[PDB]
Amino acid sequence: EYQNIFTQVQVRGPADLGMTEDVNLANRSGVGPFSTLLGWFGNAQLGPIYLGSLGVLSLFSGLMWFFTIGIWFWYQAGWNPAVFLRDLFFFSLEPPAPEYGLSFAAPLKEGGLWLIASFFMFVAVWSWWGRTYLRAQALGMGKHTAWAFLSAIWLWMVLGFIRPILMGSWSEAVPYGIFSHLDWTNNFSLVHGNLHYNPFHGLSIAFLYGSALLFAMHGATILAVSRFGGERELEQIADRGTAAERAALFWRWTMGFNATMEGIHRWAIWMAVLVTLTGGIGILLSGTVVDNWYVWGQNHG
Amino acid sequence: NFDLASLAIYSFWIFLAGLIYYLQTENMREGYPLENEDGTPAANQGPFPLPKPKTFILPHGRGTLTVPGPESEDRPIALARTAVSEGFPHAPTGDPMKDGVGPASWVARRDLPELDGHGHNKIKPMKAAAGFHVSAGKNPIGLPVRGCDLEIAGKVVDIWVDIPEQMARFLEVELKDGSTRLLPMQMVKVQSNRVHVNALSSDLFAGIPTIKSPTEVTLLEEDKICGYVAGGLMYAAPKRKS
Amino acid sequence: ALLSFERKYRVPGGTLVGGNLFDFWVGPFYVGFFGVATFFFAALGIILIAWSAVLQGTWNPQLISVYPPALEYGLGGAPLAKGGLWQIITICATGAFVSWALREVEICRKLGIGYHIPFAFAFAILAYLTLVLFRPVMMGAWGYAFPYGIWTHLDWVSNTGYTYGNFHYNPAHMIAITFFFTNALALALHGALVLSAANPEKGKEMRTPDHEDTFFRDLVGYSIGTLGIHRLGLLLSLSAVFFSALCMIITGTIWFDQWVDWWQWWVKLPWWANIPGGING
Ligand code: BCL
Ligand code: BCL
Ligand code: BCL
Ligand code: BCL
Ligand SMILES: CC[C@H]1c2cc3[nH]c4c(c3C)C(=O)[C@H](C(=O)OC)c4c3nc(cc4[nH]c(cc(n2)[C@@H]1C)c(C(C)=O)c4C)[C@@H](C)[C@@H]3CCC(=O)OC/C=C(\C)CCC[C@H](C)CCC[C@H](C)CCCC(C)C
Ligand SMILES: CC[C@H]1c2cc3[nH]c4c(c3C)C(=O)[C@H](C(=O)OC)c4c3nc(cc4[nH]c(cc(n2)[C@@H]1C)c(C(C)=O)c4C)[C@@H](C)[C@@H]3CCC(=O)OC/C=C(\C)CCC[C@H](C)CCC[C@H](C)CCCC(C)C
Ligand SMILES: COC1=C(OC)C(=O)C(C/C=C(\C)CC/C=C(\C)CC/C=C(\C)CC/C=C(\C)CC/C=C(\C)CC/C=C(\C)CC/C=C(/C)CC/C=C(/C)CC/C=C(\C)CCC=C(C)C)=C(C)C1=O
Ligand SMILES: COC(C)(C)C(=O)C/C=C(\C)CC/C=C(\C)CC/C=C(\C)CCCC/C(C)=C/CC[C@H](C)CC/C=C(\C)CCC=C(C)C
Ligand SMILES: CCCCCCCC/C=C/CCCCCCCC(=O)OC[C@@H](O)COP(=O)(O)O
Ligand SMILES: CCCCCCCC/C=C\CCCCCCCC(=O)OC[C@@H](O)COP(=O)(O)O
Ligand SMILES: CCCCCCCC/C=C\CCCCCCCC(=O)OC[C@H](O)CO
Ligand SMILES: CCCCCCCCCCCC[N+](C)(C)[O-]
Ligand SMILES: CCCCCCCCCCCC[N+](C)(C)[O-]
Ligand SMILES: CCCCCCCCCCCCCCC
Ligand SMILES: [Fe+3]
Repeated sequence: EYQNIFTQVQVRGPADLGMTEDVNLANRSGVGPFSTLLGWFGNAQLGPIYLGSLGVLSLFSGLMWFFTIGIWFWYQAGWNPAVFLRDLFFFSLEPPAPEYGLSFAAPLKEGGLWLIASFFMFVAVWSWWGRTYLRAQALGMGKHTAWAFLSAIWLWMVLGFIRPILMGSWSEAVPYGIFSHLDWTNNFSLVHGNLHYNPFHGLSIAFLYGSALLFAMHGATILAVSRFGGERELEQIADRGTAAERAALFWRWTMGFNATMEGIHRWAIWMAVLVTLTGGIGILLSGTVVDNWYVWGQNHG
Repeated sequence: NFDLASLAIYSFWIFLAGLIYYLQTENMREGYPLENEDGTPAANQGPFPLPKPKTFILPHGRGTLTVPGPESEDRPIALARTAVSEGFPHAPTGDPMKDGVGPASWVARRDLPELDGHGHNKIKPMKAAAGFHVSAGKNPIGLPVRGCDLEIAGKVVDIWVDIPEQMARFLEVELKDGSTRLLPMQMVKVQSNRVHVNALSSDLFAGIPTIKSPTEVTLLEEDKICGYVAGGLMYAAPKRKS
Repeated sequence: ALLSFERKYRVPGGTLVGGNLFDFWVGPFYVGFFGVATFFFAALGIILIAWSAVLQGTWNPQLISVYPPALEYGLGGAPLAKGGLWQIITICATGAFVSWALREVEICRKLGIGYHIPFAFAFAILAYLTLVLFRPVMMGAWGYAFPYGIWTHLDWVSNTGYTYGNFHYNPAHMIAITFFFTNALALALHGALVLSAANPEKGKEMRTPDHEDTFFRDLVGYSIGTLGIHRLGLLLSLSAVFFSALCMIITGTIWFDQWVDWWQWWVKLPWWANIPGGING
């Protein structure tokens, strides 16, 4: 049988320029090339892209963040390209040492560069957030994407900003390095008495695992009913077809209850969003309220 | 004992219980209330209440949908009870492929085509879609179509394409009598020398429901077509060779 | 009780074993032969866990813990209370999981749908068997498997991981984590996109899929499409579990050092091992 994991016959046509709605068409790029390689798995069309003020601002600060880290890595490499390549995963831009508290007066080589990099990252992410709101509004859509993005932003905000502020020093924040931020993560668990025993960490794991469970279930389900047009989910919401009915009956007969075509996407959005929402709470409470999760756990069983 | 972390984790569980209650009732907007196998409302409807109605305003002047609402199959269902108790299969009384029951079921969707964002038919034959062409893989046009009995049933004359998605959805197949049928892309194997259709024997191709316009297919028609072809996996397996 | 549209689907047939003997429903639940098999393995495994809890001395769920045999038992059988309950429960768990998947195949057949779902469930079964069967056998002992307890199996994760330093450094583990993270990101995006189209701004009609493609092209310059996103969701979640199983099957079998050592090959390659100054010089 055919499994519909890869397209059998690609078809190509004139590039789709998109819905207009209230989009300022001046800020839309031209259309890029089609990708036959991408066309085996999904759509082949590249672009156009919308680039307005927030997009340009986000890309700019974004690159500045990147360049600040990169220049520091070249400095740590004594400007030697071979030492650069050899030690790329080991370089790290660290926050100011605990002595500088929340002061912005740390010398560049001593954490000043970290604050400058973090400023750029902060502008890039928040202007990108505004962009996901405005791109939806210009098309008349709900704001679910911007809201879901706030949950990811929440954990990032807690890690780099809110928790270090509530702790009293930038030194509690996460360094910019491949291996060094892994070491940070492992040290964080040791210092706080084993994050496995932080109940919000356990919840976060349930939702992370549950996200893979749910997308496997839903991706497989839609593919299983694509022989009835099941992936055309919007029209199946408006006018239920046999794809939606078989999809629902598979799960009712299997586990005794089921979703609707619209409702499974509410299950999906909450499953994913709860990962970083509970995660952020669990990190926020570590060191501010609870110093040792295992010992706290022992008196709350 | 009652510290802030404790208050937060208790507060979250209360939140999560409310969220699950919301999520479950949101997922009751279709198919409920539950029915007995005679079609009358069941006594035990579960511990969750029906959600209050919500309205969608459909694009292109197609009206509104309010769910939940009084629902109906809007089609005859050719099945008979096989037991006095609940829980047993209902057996087809007739030809289940022709009667569209079981895995050959279809839903009385709107007899209108799905439209794209611009109000145009979403799915069109390639011969009516300017610019469209096979860009990779075996082009099936002109290839012979073979059923599960290894007999040829016709040849591919066109590809029906999802315009916004740039995706082949149906093969249009000409039968020995000159009429054509649509075959779902997901149900065929495009080979180098032929298209092989495992779900149907060659003589069941003519039973595929026909469309009432040569250049468009309605949602009702897609459901009848796809349900017929999928039901061949159970109901044509006698004629499926080895 | 039936969904309002359910009756036309409740036909006979599709079973792999036993014909019409188990071709019936209990409430919403389809049974089938593998429904019966699932029940048998589940009931027996739950009885065994009750027995184990009696032997343990507590009925608090947060303390029950069925441990596997001591390492000294190698791959041999063990007495019930010295690892044998763990062994029989693993047989029942395996039986129930596989029966569950074969029941799903019967449901797919009765409904005329693809077999994707039990195919995807099998990856989770594979991962479970990697931890309780494949890796213990390759290492020589059932005691390398994890215990069945709510908190003890977390301690096992922690002990196993720190045996090799920071498990973070396991490169198959990095790949697996990257898929798990990307999968939750893709799931949030996909749920938000559909809901934002079906529930648009106040005062607006329902959007079309064309609006979904346009939103994502405007946002990032590419739209994978409606079929593509479900293909991707399945691939991401399956790949995450696949590299999960990979990162454990090779740990303690063909790799025994601290995982950070695996990256010290790139560090001390002879044409730049000796350049001083930076991190590795
Ligand atoms: C996968 C790699 C590791 C591992 C690492 C971790 C870590 C780390 C954590 C967990 C956590 C949990 N793990 Mg574990 N876990 C493993 C293997 C398992 C197996 C198994 C048979 O393979 C099971 C059943 C569980 C079950 C569980 C839950 C108690 C809990 C939340 C999971 C969740 O929501 O997932 C997603 C699934 C769903 C959302 C769907 C619902 C699944 C339900 C909740 C399963 C409950 C099973 C029940 C407790 C036991 C059987 C009941 C029978 C009647 C006997 N783990 C292996 C050994 N697991 C977290 C926790 O809070 O632990 C206390 C946690 O922090
Ligand atoms: C030794 C290590 C410790 C440990 C220490 C920690 C710490 C410390 C943390 C976690 C966290 C998490 N851990 Mg833990 N963890 C351990 C063991 C485990 C085990 C296990 C098998 O035992 C599992 C399954 C997990 C799983 C998880 C996740 C559920 C959770 C991260 C959510 C997430 O998506 O973050 C990934 C997502 C983000 C960080 C958000 C990113 C959002 C921003 C906006 C993105 C900006 C992108 C930027 C612009 C660059 C873009 C590039 C562009 C593409 C061009 N941990 C042990 C006990 N874990 C986190 C948590 O929430 O804990 C409660 C956390 O902080
Ligand atoms: C959650 C608890 C810990 C944590 C624990 C872990 C663990 C454990 C692992 C990672 C891994 C990764 N983490 Mg981390 N990570 C945390 C917070 C962050 C933040 C942040 C904004 O706070 C960022 C940007 C990252 C970024 C990254 C990537 C380098 C990598 C893959 C992530 C992924 O799947 O993205 C999903 C997003 C996408 C697929 C979109 C595209 C994203 C691109 C690839 C990310 C670019 C980031 C950066 C600019 C890259 C420099 C690359 C070259 C080296 C020059 N982490 C916190 C502090 N993270 C994994 C890894 O491979 O580490 C080596 C890994 O094993
Ligand atoms: C201190 C601990 C160590 C560490 C040591 C380990 C070890 C050791 C292992 C992992 C493994 C994993 N780690 Mg690690 N890991 C650490 C830090 C992290 C961090 C982080 C943010 O720092 C992250 C994101 C991860 C991420 C992960 C995943 C890649 C993986 C867990 C998923 C999995 O295998 O599912 C697989 C899924 C399953 C096994 C579920 C099977 C379910 C079955 C088929 C059905 C169950 C049904 C149930 C019984 C019935 C329910 C009935 C209902 C109740 C009705 N680790 C630190 C450094 N990690 C594990 C792994 O890869 O395993 C292969 C593993 O063993
Ligand atoms: C609900 C929880 C999950 C989640 C959700 C989520 N993330 C989101 C969203 C949502 C709902 C968005 O809407 C938003 C988005 O736009 O997604 C497409 C976002 C997004 N999540 C991202 C990443 C991300 N999310 C993560 C996590 C998660 N996000 C959770 C699992 C992670 C991690 C660590 O797990 C990462 C890394 C981005 C893809 C995007 C946010 C975009 C953003 O903020 O951009 C600002 C920064 C820039 C514009 C800089 C870009 C350039 C770089 C400096 C590189 C330059 C390289 C070089 C100069 C050029 C090379 C060229 C050659 C290759 C040709
Ligand atoms: C492969 C991608 C992800 C995935 C996919 C997936 N899981 C699936 C499916 C799919 C596609 C199903 O179709 C199936 C299902 O029906 O879901 C509703 C299933 C499912 N995934 C489940 C759980 C689950 N999946 C998980 C993971 C994931 N599943 C992957 C990340 C996890 C974890 C820890 O990450 C869990 C907990 C179930 C809800 C369900 C399988 C139900 C099943 O097999 O039921 C038959 C068994 C019983 C009714 C009971 C058996 C009892 C045993 C005899 C005794 C107890 C043994 C056990 C070892 C004790 C463990 C103690 C713990 C504290 C360690
Ligand atoms: C687009 O599409 C989509 C949908 O749809 C539109 C969907 O819905 C879904 C589905 C997704 C959701 C509903 C979202 C929510 C789901 C999650 C968040 C995933 C997490 C799931 C859970 C936590 C729930 C998991 C619970 C399970 C596994 C089920 C509970 C467990 C049981 C009750 C098992 C019991 C069933 C068994 C054992 C099988 C057999 C049943 C029996 C009753 C056995 C009995 C045996 C007997 C011998 C009975 C004997 C009786 C006799 C003989 C009667 C004789 C008769 C006479 C009168 C003669 C998806 C993915 C989707 O993408
Ligand atoms: C040739 O090379 C050149 C020079 C071109 C390069 O540029 C090469 C570039 C590189 C090699 C880049 C390498 C980049 C990395 C390795 C990135 C790795 C980054 C991570 C793994 C991220 C770790 C986590 C980062 C976190 C948690 C950041 C938190 C940010 C804060 C939330 C923001 C808080 C804001 C502050 C402190 C500033 C306050 C100012 C305000 C206005 C609020
Ligand atoms: C003190 C600790 C609490 C957490 C701190 C703040 C963290 C920020 C997180 C935000 C909430 C998580 C996202 C909400 C769920 C996903 C979105 C959703 O489903 O609801 C949005 C929906 O209506 C549509 O929006 P509109 O179109 O505007 O109606
Ligand atoms: C029976 C169980 C009762 C438990 C105790 C009471 C409830 C506990 C406390 C709080 C739970 C709050 C859950 C709120 C869920 C989110 C609701 C919401 O977001 O509604 C608006 C939303 O639709 C708009 O979405 P769109 O229509 O897509 O724009
Ligand atoms: C000018 C050209 C620049 C090209 C730059 C390419 C950047 C690609 C980045 C992410 C793609 C992955 C997105 C995965 C998430 C998709 C969520 C979803 O549901 O999308 C459905 C579909 O797109 C609508 O129906
Ligand atoms: C929105 C879907 C709801 C999924 C619920 C998942 C329940 C997992 C419970 C994990 C328990 C963690 N902890 C530490 C509080 O015990
Ligand atoms: C932690 C995730 C599990 C959520 C449990 C959802 C319970 C739904 C059961 C509702 C019963 C539906 N029914 C059969 C009465 O129609
Ligand atoms: C957290 C585990 C979820 C288990 C849900 C059990 C299945 C739903 C119950 C069905 C009962 C049907 C009675 C009314 C029709
Ligand atoms: Fe979907």
